[PDB]
Amino acid sequence: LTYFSARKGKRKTVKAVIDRFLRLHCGLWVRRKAGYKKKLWKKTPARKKRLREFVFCNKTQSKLLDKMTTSFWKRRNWYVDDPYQKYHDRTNLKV
Amino acid sequence: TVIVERWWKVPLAGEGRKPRLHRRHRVYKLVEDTKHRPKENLELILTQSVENVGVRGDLVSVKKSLGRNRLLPQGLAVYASPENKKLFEEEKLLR
Amino acid sequence: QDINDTVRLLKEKCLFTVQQVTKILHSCPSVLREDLGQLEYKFQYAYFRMGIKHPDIVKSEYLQYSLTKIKQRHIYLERLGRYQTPDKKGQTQIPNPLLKDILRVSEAEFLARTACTSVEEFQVFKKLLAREEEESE
Amino acid sequence: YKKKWAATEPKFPAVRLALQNFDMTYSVQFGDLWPSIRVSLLSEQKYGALVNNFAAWDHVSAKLEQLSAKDFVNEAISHWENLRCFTFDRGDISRFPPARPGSLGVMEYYLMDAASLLPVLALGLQPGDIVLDLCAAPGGKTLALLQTGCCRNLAANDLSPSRIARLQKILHSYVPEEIRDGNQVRVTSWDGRKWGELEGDTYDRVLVDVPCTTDRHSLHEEENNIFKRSRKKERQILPVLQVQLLAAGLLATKPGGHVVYSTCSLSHLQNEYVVQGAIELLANQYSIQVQVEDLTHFRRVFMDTFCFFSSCQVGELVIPNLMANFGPMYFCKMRRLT
Amino acid sequence: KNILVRMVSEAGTGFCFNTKRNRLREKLTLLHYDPVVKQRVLFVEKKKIRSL
Amino acid sequence: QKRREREQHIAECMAKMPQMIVNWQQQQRENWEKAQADKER
RNA sequence: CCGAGCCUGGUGAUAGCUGGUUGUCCAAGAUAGAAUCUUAGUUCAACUUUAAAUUUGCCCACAGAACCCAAAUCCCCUU
RNA sequence: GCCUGUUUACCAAAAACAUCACCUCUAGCAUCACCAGUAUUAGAGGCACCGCCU
RNA sequence: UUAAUUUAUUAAUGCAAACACCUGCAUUAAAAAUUUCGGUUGGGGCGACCUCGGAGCAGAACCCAACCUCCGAGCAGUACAUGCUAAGACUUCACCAGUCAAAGCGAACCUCAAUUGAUCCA
Ligand SMILES: [Mg+2]
Ligand SMILES: [Mg+2]
Ligand SMILES: [Mg+2]
Ligand SMILES: [Mg+2]
Ligand SMILES: [Mg+2]
Ligand SMILES: [Mg+2]
Ligand SMILES: [Mg+2]
Ligand SMILES: [Mg+2]
Ligand SMILES: [Mg+2]
Repeated sequence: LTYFSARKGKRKTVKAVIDRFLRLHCGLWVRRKAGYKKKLWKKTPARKKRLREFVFCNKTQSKLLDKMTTSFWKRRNWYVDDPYQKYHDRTNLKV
Repeated sequence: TVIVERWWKVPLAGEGRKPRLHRRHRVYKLVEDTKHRPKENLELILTQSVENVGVRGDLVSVKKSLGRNRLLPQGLAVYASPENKKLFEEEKLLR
Repeated sequence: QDINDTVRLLKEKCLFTVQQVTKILHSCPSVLREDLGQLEYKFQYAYFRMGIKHPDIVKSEYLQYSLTKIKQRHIYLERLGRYQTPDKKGQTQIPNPLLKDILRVSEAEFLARTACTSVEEFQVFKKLLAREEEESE
Repeated sequence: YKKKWAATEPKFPAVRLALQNFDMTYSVQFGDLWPSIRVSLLSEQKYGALVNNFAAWDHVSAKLEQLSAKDFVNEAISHWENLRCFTFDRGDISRFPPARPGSLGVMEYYLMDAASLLPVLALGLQPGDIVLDLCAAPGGKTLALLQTGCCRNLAANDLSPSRIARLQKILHSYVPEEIRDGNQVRVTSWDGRKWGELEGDTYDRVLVDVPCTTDRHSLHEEENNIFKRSRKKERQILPVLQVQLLAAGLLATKPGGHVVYSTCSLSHLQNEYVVQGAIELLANQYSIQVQVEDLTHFRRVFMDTFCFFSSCQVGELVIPNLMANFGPMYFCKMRRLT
Repeated sequence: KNILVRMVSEAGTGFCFNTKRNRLREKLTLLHYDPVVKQRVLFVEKKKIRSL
Repeated sequence: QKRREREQHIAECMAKMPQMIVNWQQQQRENWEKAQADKER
């Protein structure tokens, strides 16, 4: 990515990341499973159900996405009826 | 006339500022060439009797070529401006 | 424009000399009526697949004959093994029959002297080749 | 490695290589007939429609007859003094409509080379005969045998699992599962050469359709062409493998049982020398005597539909002609006397 | 071979699902569970999605 | 309007559905019977 | 010093390649693999370092881990 | 290799390039080359004098 | 160069615009321009291989290379609840992907080695 933009000197965001991943404010990154729209006719129902799910990212993948996105995408968003409002925070987490 | 359109949208410049263009803003696509448009007619007020068009003081839609090549240069017709229309209206009502 | 484009096809896209082009126009006037594209296909069929050079194509009125007849007879002989496209060196295992022996002669003489087969077989092959051309198109 | 060579052999398509070989050999073999055979091989192949006896055979036969195809097998039986395969008249190039599933859920007919049916007809499957198909696994002859009355079981073997799968699929499409369920049909992916040891003096009727140059397919299909340079070793060793397979089939067949050796090629080497070498090897190494049956009456009976190479010593050779593009097909019938 | 075909609910719902049938076989009519109607209903082949 | 059009179309289809299912099943059964009759010959 | 002149400028071109990378002292510290127009490189994993949290880590007694057709290993309370 | 000549200035002077001769192709024409020319001309190209056969 | 991408440039035509030239748009050539020329193996060739699965090597949890030994797959058949959901687990040594699945709703009262292909874009 661009660590210093030529016009502002700021760090830029890889919009390919924004187009693909959702960041929960807790720090978790959500994604769709690759191939969830491909050749479903040859996939079993269990496989299709697995593919149709929203999946969290690794620690290292989350760190990579955090580096690739700027602080604007890592803020609190109080949207009206966000389906992920509950998921935006962790509960009963021990270490 | 050749009418062209940018392939790449130019970022907004502001109110008093002038847009800043780049190499990609010099790429154009031809949206239309006016010379290929269907021909329209020119409105003229005849001043002298002319074959197959009119006699005098009658608004006529003539091919732009004829209007600009024969009638107007030779004085056989005048532009159908509001002033000419008024003048020929007085001419008509004075008869 | 029609005449000029016919001549231009014969010259630039067929590499016929000026004298050759005049002789072609003199000997095969039907070329002018024949549409472009088809004429180029006929010429290239003679040149590459049949290995006939410009002097021969002009001396024998090859462009006179129809592409259907040309393909019928030539492909019949080729599959029979009588004809053989000249190789890169321009050499053939057996000398090929002459264009006059292929096209000018009547159907019966072509089948007897050169192909050495039966009219029934030739008719079957003609129908098969027509079907193959239609399917190719 | 050496990159820059002095002269690289010209890159030939396998089709053109096969044409070169077939010219240089069959021209000598057949003299003046080679032109006609060459044009027939390079022309379209004439197909026959074998009506699936299991399906509405009468209805499909009526539909084909309306399509103006006649049952060459029926007319042959007419002057011979259970199979039905319709073919068009001599010289006709009409194509049979693609076969479709019938009311019974099985394909109405199989579009196969008519010449490929002659080996099965010559095999003469008596009612309730135990049958072997040593390597015949393209379909065709196998389906014809099953439609025949070999109710005492048929063992179809091949060394190619892909062709075994193809056989299984055609059997699913054509032969009813009720017929295929029992040991009536046993499909195997084993080597025919080992078959002499696996079973001996077991089958009353055997069909050995050895791998061959498959001249027409070699001339047409570029893929997996036997005449490509990489497969030179296989092409060279083909005669030995064919002899081994025919010997295995002869060992398997019961004493007094009948075998038919079939080949889709014109090669004298791959047909007549193969059968003769198999006879000699069987009579020497294993001391078993085999007598070649006379198929001349078969030739005369089926001459109206197929053109036969008259100058043949052992067996029969359907040669492809333009009037009847059904060949090539060599088939030799051999009864194991001892 | 087989062709992938789109069976469409005959219940008037826009529900559709893809099945496989032999190309040579007749067009397909088939009972299938319709989630919107919450009931098994007839589905009729509409169009060939692709060949396989 | 769209919701009610969808609902009434679904209602008509559902009203016709049992008869359609019965007819299709009867057609399948009669086709099988015709196949058995052909086998009988 | 021409398979495409020379000078200046873009230009601090680029180089997964070569070379170099300058005070003292102590401490921990070495290779499971996968993917890659990739095997002269890089991303992940593995290993390694640092800081922090709390709690079992290793060694390991029985018992236990397959039919077809050996050395050992895994799991493992005690210690 | 016809010949006289030409060539890799600074590793090759040659059988290589050119060469008269012969052959192929293109062009019906003027005011800046071709050309102040016009088919026995001009341009592009091959090959290599001449002579002999088929 | 019959490698890919172009025809910006010229030469032709065609259609427009004007009443042959000029301009715009097309088509065909000439001429060029930009860029590339994968990988692992094979010295006496005329190539082989690249992804997935089973077996031995690797005998007994797992893991194990090869320019090692063999064998195979790029489907087919059935069914149309082959629907929806969901604890907990496995995982080809990463990730991606791939597996199994209690319970529940709703219904009745898939198989076996592999049989495949991400994103973007249509
Ligand atoms: Mg502002
Ligand atoms: Mg540098
Ligand atoms: Mg230390
Ligand atoms: Mg000299
Ligand atoms: Mg000298
Ligand atoms: Mg020198
Ligand atoms: Mg000098
Ligand atoms: Mg010197
Ligand atoms: Mg894992």
